[PDB]
Amino acid sequence: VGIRFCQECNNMLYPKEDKENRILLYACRNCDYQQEADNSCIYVNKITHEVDELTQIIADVSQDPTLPRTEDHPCQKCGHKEAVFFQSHSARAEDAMRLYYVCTAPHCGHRWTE
Amino acid sequence: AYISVGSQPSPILEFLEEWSMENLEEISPAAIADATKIFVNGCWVGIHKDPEQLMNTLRKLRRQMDIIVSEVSMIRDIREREIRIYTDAGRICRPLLIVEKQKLLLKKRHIDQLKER
Amino acid sequence: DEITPDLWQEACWIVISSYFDEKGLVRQQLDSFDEFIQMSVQRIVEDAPPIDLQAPPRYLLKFEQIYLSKPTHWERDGAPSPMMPNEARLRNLTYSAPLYVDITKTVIKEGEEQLQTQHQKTFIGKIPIMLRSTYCLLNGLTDRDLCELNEC
Amino acid sequence: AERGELDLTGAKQNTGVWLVKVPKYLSQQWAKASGRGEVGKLRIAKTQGRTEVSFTLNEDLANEHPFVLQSVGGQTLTVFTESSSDKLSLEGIVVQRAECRPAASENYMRLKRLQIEESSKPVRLSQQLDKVVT
Amino acid sequence: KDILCRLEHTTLRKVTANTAIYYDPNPQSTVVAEDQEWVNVYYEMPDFDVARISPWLLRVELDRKHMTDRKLTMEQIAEKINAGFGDDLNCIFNDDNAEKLVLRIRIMNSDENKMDDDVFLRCIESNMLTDMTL
Amino acid sequence: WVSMLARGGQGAKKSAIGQRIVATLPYIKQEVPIIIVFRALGFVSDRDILEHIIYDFEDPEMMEMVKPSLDEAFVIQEQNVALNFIGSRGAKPGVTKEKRIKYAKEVLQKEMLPHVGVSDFCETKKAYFLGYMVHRLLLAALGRRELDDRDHYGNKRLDLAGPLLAFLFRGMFKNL
Amino acid sequence: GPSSQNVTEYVVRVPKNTTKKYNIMAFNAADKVNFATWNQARLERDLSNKPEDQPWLLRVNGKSGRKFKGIKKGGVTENTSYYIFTQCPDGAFEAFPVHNWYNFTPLARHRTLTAEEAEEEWERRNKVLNHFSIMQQR
Ligand SMILES: [Zn+2]
Ligand SMILES: [Zn+2]
Repeated sequence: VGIRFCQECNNMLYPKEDKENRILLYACRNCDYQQEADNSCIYVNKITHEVDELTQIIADVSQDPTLPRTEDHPCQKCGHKEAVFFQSHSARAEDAMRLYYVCTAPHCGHRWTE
Repeated sequence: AYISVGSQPSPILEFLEEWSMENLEEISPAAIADATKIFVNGCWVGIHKDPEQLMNTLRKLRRQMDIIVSEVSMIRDIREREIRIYTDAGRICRPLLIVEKQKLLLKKRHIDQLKER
Repeated sequence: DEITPDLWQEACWIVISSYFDEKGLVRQQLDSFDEFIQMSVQRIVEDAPPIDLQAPPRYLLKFEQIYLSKPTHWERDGAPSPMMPNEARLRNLTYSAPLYVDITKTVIKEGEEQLQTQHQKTFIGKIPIMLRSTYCLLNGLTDRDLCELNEC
Repeated sequence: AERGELDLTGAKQNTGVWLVKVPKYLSQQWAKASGRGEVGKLRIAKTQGRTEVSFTLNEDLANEHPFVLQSVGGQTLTVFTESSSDKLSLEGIVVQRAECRPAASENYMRLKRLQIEESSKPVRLSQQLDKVVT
Repeated sequence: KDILCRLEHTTLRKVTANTAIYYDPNPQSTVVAEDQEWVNVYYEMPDFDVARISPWLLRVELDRKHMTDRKLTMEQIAEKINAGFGDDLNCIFNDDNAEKLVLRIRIMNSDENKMDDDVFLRCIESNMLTDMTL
Repeated sequence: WVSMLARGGQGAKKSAIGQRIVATLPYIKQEVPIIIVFRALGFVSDRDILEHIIYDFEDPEMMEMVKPSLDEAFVIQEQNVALNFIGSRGAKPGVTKEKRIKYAKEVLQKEMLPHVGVSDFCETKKAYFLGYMVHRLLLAALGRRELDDRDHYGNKRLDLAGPLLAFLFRGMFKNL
Repeated sequence: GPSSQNVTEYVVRVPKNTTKKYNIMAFNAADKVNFATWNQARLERDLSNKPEDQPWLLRVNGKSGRKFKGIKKGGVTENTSYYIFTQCPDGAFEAFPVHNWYNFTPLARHRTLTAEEAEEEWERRNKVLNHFSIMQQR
């Protein structure tokens, strides 16, 4: 799943196997450089791709004046009463009406979903 | 509605350089992720690590008409970590009353002064 | 102090009145034209590369500064006169202002001698003038003055 | 030993230098002094768990400049010089980055307004003629 | 509803949670303990693959909800994949009791015994997800 | 224009790699792969090009989006080779390679993203902006950013008499 | 100790003119440069154009070491300045303006497909198979 570049010419490293050792290797095309593979997973394709939207949220959104603010959902970390909530509005979800809360307290960008 | 006539972005660019904005030619690409891109008239000028302070400063300057003229647009896309500044002609704008702390900055003294226009 | 709701309706239309007392209703037209004459025309002339001739003597031409006079009309006898907008409407004239530019001509004759002459205010054409713009004759005329010119 | 060879003695000495960006007025004042021999003094105050860096403008030069440090891990900056004798040399490696900011909040903008006015002084614009050129 | 399922097109992508490709050199200790629990059972007395087996592995995780909605069975999917590709690929799947539905896919042993062995498995992955009809 | 090819095309190689990004530069008949344009700018190593397109390598979803584009331009691994490739499609055929490279540099220097810069030292500035365009395209494809609305008047300008007249005057003064 | 409340003050000196101009050399952090291995270094102007208005070319340890190409920074510091502070025995800081800013990017040293040969690989527009094998032929 990870992406690596050869230390020689900083080009994309692609997977390759060695029959003699039967161990996964990452080899650079234009460089002939080789590296020992530690992940063992060439790639993972997520059809559902249920990526946690909380990671995608930016804590700075609390500074948006147009986002609604609720005092009924205190921050779980710092306990601040005021919080700003919004919807994902991210494509490829095929369904999105749940609210994502972000603590409005400065220096506490805590984010959660009820 | 008013249509902006346009003005030079030079004063804004100079102020941004004076302010704590890192030039695009001097930074490393790794620093762009956390910082917010600064666009002036569609040209990516640099990045800033304190967008909230910069926007407050920019808004203060435009309201005081110090370095930023009235018809200059300052847009901060908080989600996209971008600050877009526009100075060119053809932008449609309208005058709006400023509100701070749920209070109009327009007070009775302004109305009284206008009454004797 | 603070505008109470009982006085907001009067207060807001005092604000709107002052806006139109200043801006008017065709401000976008006039401001755009004023910028073109005041800034764009000069910038376009300044941005133009100097004309270099070489075919030996070398001639350089640089267009320095732009001048614009009042909208003028020339009688068949050649006498200039200010062109009132009403005269332009009646006599089917074009409301245009003469355009002049300062041109500096420097010649290098390969003899290590440079001769520089400036042709101040060289006529380069006529720019149609938007009415009631900063460069229009009606600009800065009181309503009484406009009536004397048969202008509404 | 060759003309194109670059001296690396400074790097071998692990020489440390600081990269600082300064405003125009501070540089302009230094240029105005023309290098008399002194333009100010840099003061560094280190606390139990914090460090403070500031620069003081010379009183004669005028007739505070707090310094904000920046992380250097984002880039590796080294200084190289080209001597007039055509002998390139590496002065050293930058070990800290800082920025100089003014102390004035609002009154500073007045200086900028003049500076913007000075910058716009040579911006020529069309002139209006009372009479048609004859 | 039985007629509805028999008509509405269902490709592998619909009931597939995710697909991953691992090198998987040793089939016994394939990737992680989760596969170890049931992969051995197939490999205690394996058939039609004792000769050889491709190194690269294509692991498919199937959504339980989507499978239940269309009343699809893992054996049927394996037969469908087997029918489409014949003996070109070897399909190993876990029992339905396990909370996670898995389906290990590899390439024929005869080929193991020209494009590439990992890129080709990638082509099959996309081919099975969209073109293959369940 | 920076465009991502549709997935409609069916193939073992096309389907596996995904969708590739191509750039429609001015004065070029045919679409140019995006990674070639970055090579022509002076960024050869994949790490360097991706640093201008992807600002966070920790995100794997965006990295996989540019992989098909890297493979498309794998043949071109030098700036001069990339410049020749763009010049080959130029407005006029290049008699010799030197003319092609010079023409390609001419287009990139001034005809491509002129607002970013029109000088010879603006390659880094154009690489960042071109990477931002690719980055913007990836966000749209990934669904992380909504597609822009043509009807939005934020994305609109009104040409009044001034800009209109100035456009005419530039042509007339050049004629003069 | 004294470090908990240490206070230091140093003077600033700005010499009028210096015999040697000061420039800035920048390397990417991901490049992982190592000055210890820099046994030899050669810095010469590039010859691609064929002087002061051309990019620089940096060569380290001859052909064996990594080769970097320098490019002058396009941006102009008309409203900004850059200075370098160097420690000296006298203890008074010295500020030297930077004449120019240059960015150096490493150059790969391996068989690169020629432009004429790249045309041949263009026929395999997307029909390319086993991308690894392409460089084996070269
Ligand atoms: Zn390599
Ligand atoms: Zn909180």
